[PDB]
Amino acid sequence: KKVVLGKKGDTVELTCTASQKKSIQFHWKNSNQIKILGNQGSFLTKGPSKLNDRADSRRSLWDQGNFPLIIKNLKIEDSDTYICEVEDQKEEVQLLVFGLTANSDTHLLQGQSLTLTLESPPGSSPSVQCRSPRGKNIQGGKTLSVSQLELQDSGTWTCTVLQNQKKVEFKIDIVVLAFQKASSIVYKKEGEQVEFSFPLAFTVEKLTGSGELWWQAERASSSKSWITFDLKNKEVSVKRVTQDPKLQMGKKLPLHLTLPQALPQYAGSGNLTLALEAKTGKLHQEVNLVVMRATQLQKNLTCEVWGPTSPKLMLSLKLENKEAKVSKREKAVWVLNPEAGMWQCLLSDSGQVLLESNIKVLP
Amino acid sequence: DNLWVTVYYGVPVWKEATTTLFCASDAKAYKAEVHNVWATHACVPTDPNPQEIVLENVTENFNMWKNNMVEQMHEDIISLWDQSLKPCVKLTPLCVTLNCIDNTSYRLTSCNTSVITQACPKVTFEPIPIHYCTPAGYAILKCNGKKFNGTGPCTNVSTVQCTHGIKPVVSTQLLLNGSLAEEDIVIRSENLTNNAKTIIVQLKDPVDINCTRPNNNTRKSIHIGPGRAFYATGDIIGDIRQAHCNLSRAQWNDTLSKIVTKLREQFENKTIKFQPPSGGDPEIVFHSFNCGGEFFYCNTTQLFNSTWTNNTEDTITLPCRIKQIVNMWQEVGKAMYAPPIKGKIKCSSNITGLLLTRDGGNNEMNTTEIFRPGGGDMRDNWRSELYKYKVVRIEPLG
Amino acid sequence: MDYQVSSPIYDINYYTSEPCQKINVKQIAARLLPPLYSLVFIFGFVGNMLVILILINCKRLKSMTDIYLLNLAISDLFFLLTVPFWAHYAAAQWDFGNTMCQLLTGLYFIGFFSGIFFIILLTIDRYLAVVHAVFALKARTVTFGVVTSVITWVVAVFASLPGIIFTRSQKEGLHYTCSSHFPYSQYQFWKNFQTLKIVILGLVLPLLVMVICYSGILKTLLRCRNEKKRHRAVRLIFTIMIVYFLFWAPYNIVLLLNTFQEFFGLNNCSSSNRLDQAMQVTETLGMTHCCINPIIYAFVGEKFRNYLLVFFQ
Ligand SMILES: *[C@@H]1O[C@H](CO)[C@@H](O[C@@H]2O[C@H](CO)[C@@H](O[C@@H]3O[C@H](CO[C@H]4O[C@H](CO)[C@@H](O)[C@H](O)[C@@H]4O)[C@@H](O)[C@H](O[C@H]4O[C@H](CO)[C@@H](O)[C@H](O)[C@@H]4O[C@H]4O[C@H](CO)[C@@H](O)[C@H](O)[C@@H]4O)[C@@H]3O)[C@H](O)[C@H]2NC(C)=O)[C@H](O)[C@H]1NC(C)=O
Ligand SMILES: *[C@@H]1O[C@H](CO)[C@@H](O[C@@H]2O[C@H](CO)[C@@H](O[C@@H]3O[C@H](CO)[C@@H](O)[C@H](O)[C@@H]3O)[C@H](O)[C@H]2NC(C)=O)[C@H](O)[C@H]1NC(C)=O
Ligand SMILES: *[C@@H]1O[C@H](CO)[C@@H](O[C@@H]2O[C@H](CO)[C@@H](O[C@@H]3O[C@H](CO)[C@@H](O)[C@H](O)[C@@H]3O)[C@H](O)[C@H]2NC(C)=O)[C@H](O)[C@H]1NC(C)=O
Ligand SMILES: *[C@@H]1O[C@H](CO)[C@@H](O[C@@H]2O[C@H](CO)[C@@H](O)[C@H](O)[C@H]2NC(C)=O)[C@H](O)[C@H]1NC(C)=O
Ligand SMILES: *[C@@H]1O[C@H](CO)[C@@H](O[C@@H]2O[C@H](CO)[C@@H](O)[C@H](O)[C@H]2NC(C)=O)[C@H](O)[C@H]1NC(C)=O
Ligand SMILES: *[C@@H]1O[C@H](CO)[C@@H](O[C@@H]2O[C@H](CO)[C@@H](O)[C@H](O)[C@H]2NC(C)=O)[C@H](O)[C@H]1NC(C)=O
Ligand SMILES: *[C@@H]1O[C@H](CO)[C@@H](O[C@@H]2O[C@H](CO)[C@@H](O)[C@H](O)[C@H]2NC(C)=O)[C@H](O)[C@H]1NC(C)=O
Ligand SMILES: *[C@@H]1O[C@H](CO)[C@@H](O[C@@H]2O[C@H](CO)[C@@H](O)[C@H](O)[C@H]2NC(C)=O)[C@H](O)[C@H]1NC(C)=O
Ligand SMILES: *[C@@H]1O[C@H](CO)[C@@H](O)[C@H](O)[C@H]1NC(C)=O
Ligand SMILES: *[C@@H]1O[C@H](CO)[C@@H](O)[C@H](O)[C@H]1NC(C)=O
Ligand SMILES: *[C@@H]1O[C@H](CO)[C@@H](O)[C@H](O)[C@H]1NC(C)=O
Ligand SMILES: *[C@@H]1O[C@H](CO)[C@@H](O)[C@H](O)[C@H]1NC(C)=O
Ligand SMILES: *[C@@H]1O[C@H](CO)[C@@H](O)[C@H](O)[C@H]1NC(C)=O
Ligand SMILES: *[C@@H]1O[C@H](CO)[C@@H](O)[C@H](O)[C@H]1NC(C)=O
Ligand SMILES: *[C@@H]1O[C@H](CO)[C@@H](O)[C@H](O)[C@H]1NC(C)=O
Repeated sequence: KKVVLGKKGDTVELTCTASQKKSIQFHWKNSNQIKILGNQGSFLTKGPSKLNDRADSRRSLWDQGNFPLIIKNLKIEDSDTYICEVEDQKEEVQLLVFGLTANSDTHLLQGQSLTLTLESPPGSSPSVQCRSPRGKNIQGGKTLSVSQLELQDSGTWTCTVLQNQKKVEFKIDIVVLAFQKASSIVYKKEGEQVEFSFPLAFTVEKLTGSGELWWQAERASSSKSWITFDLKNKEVSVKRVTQDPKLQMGKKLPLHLTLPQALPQYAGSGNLTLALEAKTGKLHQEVNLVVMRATQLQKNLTCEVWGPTSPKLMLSLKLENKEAKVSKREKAVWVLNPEAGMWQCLLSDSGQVLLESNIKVLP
Repeated sequence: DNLWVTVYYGVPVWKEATTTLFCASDAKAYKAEVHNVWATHACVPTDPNPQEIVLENVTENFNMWKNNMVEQMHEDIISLWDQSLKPCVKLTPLCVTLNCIDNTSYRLTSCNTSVITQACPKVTFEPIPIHYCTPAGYAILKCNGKKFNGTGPCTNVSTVQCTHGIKPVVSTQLLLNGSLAEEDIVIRSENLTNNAKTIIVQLKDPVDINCTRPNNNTRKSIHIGPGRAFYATGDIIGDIRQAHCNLSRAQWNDTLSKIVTKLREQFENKTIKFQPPSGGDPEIVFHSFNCGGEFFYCNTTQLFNSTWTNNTEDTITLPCRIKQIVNMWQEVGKAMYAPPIKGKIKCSSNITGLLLTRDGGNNEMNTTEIFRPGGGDMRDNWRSELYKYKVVRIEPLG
Repeated sequence: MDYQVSSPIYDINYYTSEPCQKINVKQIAARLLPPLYSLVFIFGFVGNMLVILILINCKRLKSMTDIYLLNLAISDLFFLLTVPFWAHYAAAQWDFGNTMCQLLTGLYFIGFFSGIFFIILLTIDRYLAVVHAVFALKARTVTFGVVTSVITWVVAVFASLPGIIFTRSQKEGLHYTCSSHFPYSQYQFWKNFQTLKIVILGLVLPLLVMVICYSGILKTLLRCRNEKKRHRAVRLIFTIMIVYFLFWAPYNIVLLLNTFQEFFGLNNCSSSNRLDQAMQVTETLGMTHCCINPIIYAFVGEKFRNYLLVFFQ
């Protein structure tokens, strides 16, 4: 006997063999000896089973010698073996139906854990053999779970099941709600306006969104300053968050976390938490800001750099005609006895100047 | 005219023959009745002096489901329906050949729908009893046992030359006009407990049935006055495809009470539960008989619902419906017919047999008996009539 | 593989040897009859009530002719009180049950049959006045006019009395209709018994009166022309008769053809399909007649609106 596979809802073809070519009487019985279809002259008799409004047969092929068995809306409980009956013979066949789906429909954020749900029939030993466009042919038991699911792991994954040298393909609906950044670092100087931008990708749904941006100021342990904002449709509206930073937020989904002037106490790390629902879950993203303060105290000058600074960087203060008058690896470097010129401060990282600030000395 | 000679004495060795027999019916050759036209062009008059030679001590194994004689009658009635009711649209399938290389895929989707358009005259229709007679050199045997068991050997074998009155009536779920049982309602089936072969039940008492349509479709009231223009007289008001039958409940209950007694002896004291059929074609779910091109499709759900128990002892309204587009029992395909005719049509019929299927299973627990109505295979319709006979060829030494 | 037999549609028609697709012709007529019948009912009601006001109080019904003119307007009112029902019957259906249908059907024919009966009495009264002037004076008492009219109403009731034998209404076709279901056992007798009664009493009998009476009256015109007012008086009664014939005799001819579609007349179904559009028009023309008799009185009649004839010209 042979074996075929079902795809949980489609049609299946189960044919018999007959070499008489006389349109002789056929039957269709399961292992429990229950009639489903049968020949009556040239007529079709839907037998007394649980597949009354589902079983079908192609009458045009009856004068050939092939008698199919078309069953629509394949369920899991319909997995059984069927025997044919032509010219006093028993052509035994076999039938297996199974299914596979997820539980989270559209709320699959970037970095959210993946869950599967395999619906295999009892009395069978399946084997999950998936295929990913990133080359992940993950094999295992019946239930498979992956911790990683991002924007680059979306798409209809081809998960097939090998059992008795037979396999059929399937697809997986993945809607990925992700950001387009892990950590932004914005390099500004004292006085310059600071702009933050963290995008998303056009998802439309009902009441879903509310979140907030946490902040950790440099050397200021006075925490609990944030900004809380709500999300409902094309539109951005702050609920209410109040405090020292005059953070103005735009009205559209390209979020503009605007900061008026880069004061030196407004520097440090930060975390952007976004939370949607219908399937709850929380996104996270790192926010950083570096502030440079170049201001002469007296006829001698002094400059300093605030923010999440690296232990590998450089700092230089030069009068832009000659080379560097001082070069150190710190955050507060000073120059005594300067000269006339447009003094430049250089913040860099292994090759490339990040920040630049101009200042003049009158003598 | 025809003429054959007897055999005064012969008991030689018997050999199963598959020769071609000639019909012999009492026709009229003047009326416009189709069965009188068909019998005139191909049938001969009946034998006025039949001879049945009784064999004292002779037995034979009359197998009946392997009878090749019923395969000839089935090919002789299909030749009558192509001369009786010419369809307006005869849609039949026609495929050719599509295979790959059982080992290679068997997807055969190449099939052509040939349609034939013919004229549709509404003609008369009434069956006539025919007699199949043996040709030169052969003989037809006949048992006389009152039970005969189906495919079982009897002992009272007698030889004849022509069969008894056989009507070509085509029906499902209830065997119409034909011969009755001798003394007791007997059941016949090729193999019991295998729930695939139909069980032929032959009755010993004729249950009558009257199937007619009331002539109230056309209006006879005249609105003589302000109207008399739109709603004018002879305008159809009722459904012209609706009829009704009646079954004598006080007489039909007796015959059905004898069927369940035969089943109890055969199947060892079970609970006989009749049911309606399990679905399928409308020629199988419902009753189907013919009366002058009126193809009555009678709902028999109020005829087989009743469940049975031991200690057993007026006008059942049987709702029928005339359907134009009918399936052809001869070959795959359909045949659209003409609209019905003007007048009262009465089918004062008989009920001589009963076709029943069986629903046995091992998923269901130890005791149940479901007997849904079956039939539809017209070869099984005339196996209930040609069970007594058998065509055998006896070689002559001369 | 692709079989084209899937159609649940069916046709309510029997099988014959000539397929005849007969059009209902109700909707096209239902967009033309309710405003027309309403217009007839408007003009007819105010028309005849004026002819009742004028004769009762302005003329004084001092003679047997004025009595018949009154009763002719009353006969037209019996016709008129059924007109809004039929206006609201082509438009939709019969909403009035049946108990009132044995009265309304009768009132239709009481309006119809008495309508021609008093016109004949008008003709005979004017015929007697011109030829048998000695005999007419003895028998033209207003008292004798009343008792003649009372008999005339009774006969008009009896002339509709076979129609009241059965008026039962049941839902046949689209909506309930009140079609008289006379007995089936003698069906051929009653059906032919109704065509003649309208045609004899409504067409044959007044034609026989018109031939006889107006041949005796025209004899006076051959003798002398001395009295214009005698000649002008005949013009009123003559006009009423012929306008009745202009509006009702096309229906009477068609009504004979409606029953006699057998060997007597025409057998083609297309001959009966033009006839389906002929019966309703001539019945509608007959329906309009009930408002015409006051219009005739304002044109021909030189006693009612004679000053309007001079004022118009
Ligand atoms: C099983 O066996 C039984 C026999 O026991 C059989 O019943 C018989 O069926 C036939 C077929 O319908 C019946 O034959 C019809 O009979 C009617 C009535 O005949 C009566 O005549 C007089 C007067 O009433 C009675 O005294 C007498 O006892 C009969 O009861 C006839 O009118 C039929 O002829 C008309 O129909 C034919 C087909 O439509 C036409 O070809 C024929 O010319 C006649 O047509 C006229 O009427 C039509 C009405 O529609 C009209 O369309 C035509 O234009 C024309 O005007 C017909 O001969 C017979 O009576 C039944 N026997 C009994 C005792 O009733 C069953 O049929 C059979 N089972 C099966 C499945 O076949
Ligand atoms: C074996 O089969 C033969 C078949 O002929 C049986 O013979 C028939 O027997 C019946 C009675 O069982 C006879 O019927 C009777 O006939 C007489 C005289 O005709 C009549 O007066 C009675 O009213 C009754 O109808 C029948 O005639 C007879 N057949 C012939 C041709 O004579 C025989 O009985 C069977 N044997 C057994 C043991 O079943
Ligand atoms: C005249 O024709 C009509 C139909 O064309 C026939 O009427 C039908 O009569 C049957 C039984 O006499 C009705 O069945 C019953 O219906 C009621 C209401 O649905 C139901 O409650 C009962 O249990 C039963 O089923 C059938 O409905 C009725 N058809 C119509 C359309 O009313 C009538 O029998 C004919 N006349 C004669 C004399 O036969
Ligand atoms: C009636 O038919 C049945 C089967 O169709 C016969 O039953 C068989 O009879 C043979 C011998 O005659 C036995 O060897 C089998 O074991 C029987 N099978 C069953 C299932 O019973 C039965 O004998 C026939 N009766 C007569 C009188 O011939
Ligand atoms: C009728 O059909 C049954 C099957 O339903 C046959 O019974 C089988 O007989 C063979 C040989 O005797 C056994 O090997 C099977 O196990 C039997 N099957 C069952 C379900 O019992 C029976 O032989 C058939 N009878 C006839 C006369 O054909
Ligand atoms: C078939 O059965 C119906 C149902 O009883 C019968 O119809 C009745 O007929 C009698 C006349 O004997 C009438 O008085 C009843 O009013 C009918 N009943 C209904 C519900 O309409 C019909 O007569 C039977 N036909 C035959 C041939 O017996
Ligand atoms: C079906 O019709 C037949 C004949 O029209 C009926 O048979 C007759 O029935 C009456 C009483 O109903 C008896 O007096 C007659 O002797 C019967 N004649 C024959 C030849 O049988 C029969 O009764 C009808 N059946 C039903 C259920 O109405
Ligand atoms: C239908 O059943 C009736 C039941 O009475 C049959 O009528 C009798 O049939 C026998 C057998 O030929 C005759 O001897 C009787 O004379 C019949 N009785 C009457 C009153 O006529 C009837 O023959 C059956 N129909 C058919 C076609 O066999
Ligand atoms: C037939 O069998 C019977 C047994 O009763 C016997 O008497 C008879 O002689 C047999 N017939 C022949 C021809 O031997
Ligand atoms: C399909 O049927 C038509 C009509 O019978 C015939 O002419 C045509 O050749 C057929 N085509 C094929 C491919 O069989
Ligand atoms: C079955 O019926 C038979 C009838 O002869 C009877 O003898 C037997 O006892 C019954 N068996 C049961 C279990 O009722
Ligand atoms: C059959 O009859 C029973 C009562 O005996 C009833 O409950 C049941 O509904 C009937 N069957 C159908 C299909 O209506
Ligand atoms: C059969 O009838 C007897 C009494 O007549 C009763 O005791 C028994 O229960 C019945 N059988 C069934 C299955 O009900
Ligand atoms: C029909 O048979 C059953 C069997 O039990 C019985 O109960 C019923 O009374 C019978 N009906 C008639 C009308 O004889
Ligand atoms: C059916 O029979 C089996 C074996 O005899 C038994 O085990 C089972 O209990 C029976 N079923 C019922 C419902 O008694």
